[PDB]
Amino acid sequence: LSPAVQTFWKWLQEEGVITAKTPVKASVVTEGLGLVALKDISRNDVILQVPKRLWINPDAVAASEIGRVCSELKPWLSVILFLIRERSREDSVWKHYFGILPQETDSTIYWSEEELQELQGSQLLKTTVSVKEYVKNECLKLEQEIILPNKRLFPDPVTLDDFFWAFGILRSRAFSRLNLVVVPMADLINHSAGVTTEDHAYEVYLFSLKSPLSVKAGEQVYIQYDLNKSNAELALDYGFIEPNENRHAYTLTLEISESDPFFDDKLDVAESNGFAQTAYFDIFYNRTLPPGLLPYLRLVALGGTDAFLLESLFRDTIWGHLELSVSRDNEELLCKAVREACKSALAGYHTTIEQDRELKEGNLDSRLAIAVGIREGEKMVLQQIDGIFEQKELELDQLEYYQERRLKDLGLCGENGDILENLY
Ligand SMILES: C[S@@+](CC[C@H](N)C(=O)[O-])C[C@H]1O[C@@H](n2cnc3c(N)ncnc32)[C@H](O)[C@@H]1O
Repeated sequence: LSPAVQTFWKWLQEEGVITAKTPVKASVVTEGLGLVALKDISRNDVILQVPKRLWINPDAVAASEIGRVCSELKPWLSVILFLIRERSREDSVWKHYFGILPQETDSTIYWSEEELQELQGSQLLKTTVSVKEYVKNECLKLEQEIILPNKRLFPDPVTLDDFFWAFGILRSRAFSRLNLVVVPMADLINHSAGVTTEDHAYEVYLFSLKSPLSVKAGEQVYIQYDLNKSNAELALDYGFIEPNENRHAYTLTLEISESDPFFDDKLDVAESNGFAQTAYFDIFYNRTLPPGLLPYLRLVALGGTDAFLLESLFRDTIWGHLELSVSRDNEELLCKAVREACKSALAGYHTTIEQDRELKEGNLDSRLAIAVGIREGEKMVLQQIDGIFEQKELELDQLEYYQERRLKDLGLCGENGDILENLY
């Protein structure tokens, strides 16, 4: 199989973790290293368990030499350091484990500059940059506020690579369904679209991993890393994406600009209804628009004419009105805004959707494959969004705005009330 692997398997045997009782062995798979069943495994059948003596979470670090200095650092920042540190120490408990970890994955955080060019204009790139940058800054501070000031605790130098490595290890290996825990044995299980349950991680302590599917002997055991992540999200978190178009999403960022002459009132309406000065709306392919997006768009586009809706008089129905549409100029404005944003965004890519689809038809490198897939999907969402609002522009007169809704109760054709009035 492999040196480090064979050595790693041994290490788990003597640690009492794995035994000749476990129905699975390590194997080289297209997804790297994975867990191949040694015998017909059944649904919900536990395949392996690990002693909390082997975790690597905010509970292992704090109980370590650097626990004191990291006591004030965010949980992840704390674990990254612990990971890097334990990596160096040629005696650490995670010696053989670290020997197995990949130097890299296909997460966009490791992509070269050429590789990233393949994501030109893509939201995924904007996001990966932000995340890389932010992690960078955050990690430098830890070098000058904890790494250097404590040269006793952090011997060997800590390169920016070491950071991204550890950060990567967190994003693609840590289990969040329980925090951030790392489990040497259950770190090898891979992801599959075949698993549609997402009920595997569980501890009795002891981390117990149960196979959500019946895997016949020889086959690989899988799990569902997350039924809710977009492809953009899997691309950055792990090094892969799915062909499932239902994973393509594009998030829109709305906000009530402070320069808005009705900023104070608008923000008041937004917060009274669960929305901040800045709100993010994730838009998934083939899914209906997220609730609140339209009403918020209408709020953003409001305008002097319909500003009367911001008066204390409607501070109990204003949101309902926002949901039912304000006025034609309001709707026309917001549609114009969204449509221009889509066109502008779409124009930011360096390939046409046809080109991407043709590319997908050949053999693509894992990273190029991710870029192509991601960018095509984003374009599908950008175009679907734009299509939705294009239609809306056409139906711009089918909506019954505020003024109309207000007169839908005049009772012009009632009784000859004057008769009754002249009766006193
Ligand atoms: C939790 S680790 C899995 C263990 C990994 N296979 C190894 O060799 O150690 C997750 C990483 O494995 C790979 N992986 C897992 N599921 C995959 C899939 N369905 N397709 C491609 N790569 C996958 C990715 O690089 C991902 O970031």
